[PDB]
Amino acid sequence: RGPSAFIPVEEVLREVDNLAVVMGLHPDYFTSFWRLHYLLLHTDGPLASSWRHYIAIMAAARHQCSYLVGSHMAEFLQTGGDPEWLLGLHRAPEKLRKLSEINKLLAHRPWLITKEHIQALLKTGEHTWSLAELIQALVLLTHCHSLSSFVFGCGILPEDMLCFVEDPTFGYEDFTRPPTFRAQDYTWEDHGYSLIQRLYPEGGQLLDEKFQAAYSLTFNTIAVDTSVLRRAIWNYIHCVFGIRYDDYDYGEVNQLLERNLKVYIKTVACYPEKTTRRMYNLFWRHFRHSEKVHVNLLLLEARMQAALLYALRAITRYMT
Amino acid sequence: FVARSIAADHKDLIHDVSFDFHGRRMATCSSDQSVKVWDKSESGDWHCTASWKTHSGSVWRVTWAHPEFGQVLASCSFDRTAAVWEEIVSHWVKRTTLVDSRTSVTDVKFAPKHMGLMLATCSADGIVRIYEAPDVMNLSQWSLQHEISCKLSCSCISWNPSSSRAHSPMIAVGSDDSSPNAMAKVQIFEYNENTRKYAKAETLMTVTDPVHDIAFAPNLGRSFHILAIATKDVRIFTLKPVRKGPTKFEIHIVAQFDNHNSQVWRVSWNITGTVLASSGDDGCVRLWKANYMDNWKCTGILKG
Amino acid sequence: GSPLDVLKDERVQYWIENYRNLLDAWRFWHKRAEFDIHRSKLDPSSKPLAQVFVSCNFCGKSISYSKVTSCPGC
Ligand SMILES: [Zn+2]
Repeated sequence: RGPSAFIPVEEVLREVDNLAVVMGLHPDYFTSFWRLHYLLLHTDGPLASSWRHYIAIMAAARHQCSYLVGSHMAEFLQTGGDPEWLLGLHRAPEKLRKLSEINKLLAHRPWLITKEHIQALLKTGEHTWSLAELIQALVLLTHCHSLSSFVFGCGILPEDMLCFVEDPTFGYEDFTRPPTFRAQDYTWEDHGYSLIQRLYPEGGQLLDEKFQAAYSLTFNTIAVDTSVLRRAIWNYIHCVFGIRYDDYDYGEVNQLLERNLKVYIKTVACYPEKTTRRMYNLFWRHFRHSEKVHVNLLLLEARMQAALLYALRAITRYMT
Repeated sequence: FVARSIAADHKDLIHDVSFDFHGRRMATCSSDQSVKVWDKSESGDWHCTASWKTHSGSVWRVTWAHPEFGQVLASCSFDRTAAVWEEIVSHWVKRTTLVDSRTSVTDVKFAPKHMGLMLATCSADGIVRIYEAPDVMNLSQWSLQHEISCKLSCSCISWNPSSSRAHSPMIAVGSDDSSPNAMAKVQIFEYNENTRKYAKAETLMTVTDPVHDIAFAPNLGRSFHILAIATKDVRIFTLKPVRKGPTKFEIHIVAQFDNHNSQVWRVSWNITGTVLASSGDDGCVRLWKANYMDNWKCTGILKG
Repeated sequence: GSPLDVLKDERVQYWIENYRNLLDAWRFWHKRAEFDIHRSKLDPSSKPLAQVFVSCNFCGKSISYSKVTSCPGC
């Protein structure tokens, strides 16, 4: 009846005004997320505001999230947008109808992004992109995707889409059904930070500050230590997308993760439109309600990092 | 005439000095990755009013913009970037950053006011790019429009300051590479209103030694164009359109002076386009003028 | 330093307005402004003069109280 259809209203009371109250249960992370959102969507920058809200609309409509799409179209109407643009993708100019190919790959199959897509986007012509103008759009798209995943995962109540998307039946296909991404040849901390800082400094600083808030988040009722099962869930979700760590022994994944949680993670990440209440209740039956939110936050961070690393590797291969 | 010294307080060499549109402010950039702005008081003394770190490498050039758009400055650096600064009510803030280059960016130049708010940059890889700001009320939204590609390494660019409606926009770009071969070092590109693209127009074959700076002349009344080049010597050219693709020009030569017996580094015209100033390796500034018989004499030798 | 209850009696205001009109008649215009400052400092009940204001051509809103040059609204 209140904020979330899954978390009971009494729990929320004891522990876009709905997402903000369901995510507020971990204060040290909310501040960082709001800072990044304010930078990405409100502060002046290389792209116009209306274009930014349209990008948000396009990104949120991949996973079919009504909440975000409604909020962002409401915001877009009041910043000076063209009402004609809301009839479909085919009415927008031929500079936003180029991001529509990288959209699918970043949302569904990150491992297929190559340098030819970047070259197609930056090729000389009558409607081109600059590097800053495009590095902002990439981060915006990833942010909207992860937000949609979390919103569906926690089951948030309120208070068309088929016209904003091309190839509506792409979806996700399992990885094993392509070379493996060794997580020591291209690491965020050593490689991606520097590039994203040179091309877009403030965003890089804010993302690095947001990555370190989802690491120092303790688990109250575990029963080894908190640092172990966190590593397990993080490595599992990275391995789903095609990244394998060299130092980690992958056997402990089963010995540390119940088989019920392993399905909730995959459902909420890969196909977030099919998550339901029974799934939410199957795993961790006798545990506190403020941990099934921490799991969602970890998942969101992991998806963001995987997509960003793939895109940055593509850009670096293009520029070398 | 009279020479007065200024205490710059720069920790390394100074690479550029620029005046403003109303003639009472000045900007200096150095290799200590800094930019300084100077003002002139009623007593006629220059004193600094701002200084701030601008890039992470050596800053080569700094240029002003028209006072219709505000107090705006642009810079280029060894770290392959270009920045736009504005003064708000008094410190200077950063508005944009252009990072498409793969090598060092060498020169930056603002377009004449009647085209809008445009910027042109040149690199050491041979690529010249032209940007634009479609909405003057936000100085943080630039968009790439055109991209030329020369065959050699660029060192300097210059716009045509003519304001006539019978002249199409043009830009001249020069090279500086020393090669054992003999290839043309100066090229001119022109805009085509029908095809909406910049196209090659002429090539200055005679120039073969490395170039260091070029500069068009302020038109104000004429039907042809004047160009100045700073190679090993001082050269002045003339381009006159022929009566009516790229327009056809008749290129001639009107002056050549080896009076520096050194290498010429800089050139600068005056506000009316009648006197040319040149600087060389000896350390002296020389002034050139033309009489009614079209002969170019010397007018003065200024020594530091 | 009278209380706000007595300054709202519609007999003190009549006296103040009559004095201001007398000052206007003699063409003592800077003295009247001097009095107005010292009366607005003490008595905050009365509002100052109402006049015109400039409005934006694209909104219709007021430009009274982020380029200094642009409209604060649009
Ligand atoms: Zn307005």
